[PDB]
Amino acid sequence: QRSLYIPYAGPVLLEFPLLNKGSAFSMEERRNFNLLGLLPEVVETIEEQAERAWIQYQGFKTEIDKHIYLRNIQDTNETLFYRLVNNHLDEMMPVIYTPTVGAACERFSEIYRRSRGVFISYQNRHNMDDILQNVPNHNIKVIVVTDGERILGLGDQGIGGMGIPIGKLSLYTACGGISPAYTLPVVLDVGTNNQQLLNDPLYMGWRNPRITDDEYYEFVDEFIQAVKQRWPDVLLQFEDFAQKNAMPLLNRYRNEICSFNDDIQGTAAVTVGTLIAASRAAGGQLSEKKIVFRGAGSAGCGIAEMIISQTQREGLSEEAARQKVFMVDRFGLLTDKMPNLLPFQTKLVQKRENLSDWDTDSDVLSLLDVVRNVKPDILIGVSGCTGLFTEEIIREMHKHCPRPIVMPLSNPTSRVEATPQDIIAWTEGNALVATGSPFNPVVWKDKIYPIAQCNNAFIFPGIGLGVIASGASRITDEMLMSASETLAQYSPLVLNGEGMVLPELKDIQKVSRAIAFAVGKMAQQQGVAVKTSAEALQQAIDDNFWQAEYRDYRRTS
Repeated sequence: QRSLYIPYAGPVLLEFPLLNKGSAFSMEERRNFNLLGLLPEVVETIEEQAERAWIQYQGFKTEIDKHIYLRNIQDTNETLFYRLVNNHLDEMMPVIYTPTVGAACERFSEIYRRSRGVFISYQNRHNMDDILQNVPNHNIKVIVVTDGERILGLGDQGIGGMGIPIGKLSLYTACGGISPAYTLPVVLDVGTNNQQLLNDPLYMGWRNPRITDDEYYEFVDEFIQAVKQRWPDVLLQFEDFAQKNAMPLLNRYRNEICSFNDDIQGTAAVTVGTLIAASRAAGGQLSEKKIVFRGAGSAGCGIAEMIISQTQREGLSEEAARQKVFMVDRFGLLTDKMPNLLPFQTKLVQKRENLSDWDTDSDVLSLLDVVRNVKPDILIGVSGCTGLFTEEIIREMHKHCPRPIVMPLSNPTSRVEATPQDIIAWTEGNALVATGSPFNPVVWKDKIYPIAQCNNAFIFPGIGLGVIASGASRITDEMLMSASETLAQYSPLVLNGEGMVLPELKDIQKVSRAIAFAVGKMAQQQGVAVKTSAEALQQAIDDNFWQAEYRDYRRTS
């Protein structure tokens, strides 16, 4: 790798976190960049720096303190921060990101030390070009943007949303190899309806309720246009917007700028990937299985739609695929004759003629009565109501299905329709379990059963690395499906015949690189990236994969 040419020197250099090498600056670099005497004499390696940093990390006693310490290192030496993270991925990922980052966002205005990222408030709405011009990076390739309205089970956190993009981009870098020189976290501050923040004397954001719908969509459009002018090929990822906004924005912009929404699209993809692999481990394939959803909101229907696309890819007709899926809201079941259904749920309603077979009747047909009459292979929970997967509901399902697949996906752990410990009991260790939130490996009869988590970090970093390596101009449904299918190929339970359904975090870089290949190939096949040989695309993936090592520096004027 060639030298990097850099204008900064002296204490400015030591204080520029992307470029600072601290004690690893060589003797020659210390001479050329006017650093002699500003540092202790010792020249150390990054691995020696990361080892001191790990010793420091271990002296902190709470999660939030570990989080602050990691952000402090990130703000001192970015390469060192990534080296340390790579050495302790399992321990730190939950400190960098969910669930600890949520606490950080709640308390943003109290724990604030310094600024990272770009803040675009309503008052700045006519100067977004000037703001983007203030970013010093020569090139930006991935932006994560939030308005902070819906943070992971905490609601509206106003400008404190910033911690989400920052954490998310650290995962792009650590998991997908996107260089931290090419990422940019952005918060849109259009107000907050959290009255406790509006009333917090320490609040650092715009002290105003959220702007109106018309005001909002004009403001976001100025933002999208400003981002396009400066970085036309950027990948823009939307994160933690309100449900009323998340889908419309995705539809409006997914063909105008290369973009996706991880909460909608990434969550569907990792879940479908898990379902593919689970079904193969239970014997057979997802197209064979019958499926009931508890939770028929926008999120449940979006995941259902992707399962249906996938089972079509496995051999079924659309009619057949949709017939194998049953969606349950508060009331018993979505069917024909149900009044006042919004367009997306209509697509999934059951027709009563197919239900002439059923033993019960009613306007309202309970979940226990749906489970009874379908006899599913897969039960999925997305509603968020606790205990709904009652012992009777589980046994009735195990009463016909030998190797049940059950997935309480509801977040956080408090809102799960059943715990892993419960359902593994109620199925005598026959069930396959994957969760939305992390659980510890379950103990049962001296036997240990690890519980896989449908973590989005299995999907988005590969997506980003694929986009950038192929130069893809948009992110198609088919590119997302290729990510799900590729992820399933790395299932340890299927590969070795034993383990979790999803792969271990030790392998997340390997998975991301494979996903990137598939996503890139799909893009080229669909005509949203230039065609190249498979060997060339692989080489691009390798050339774009940043690892935590220092570059050599040369000084310019």
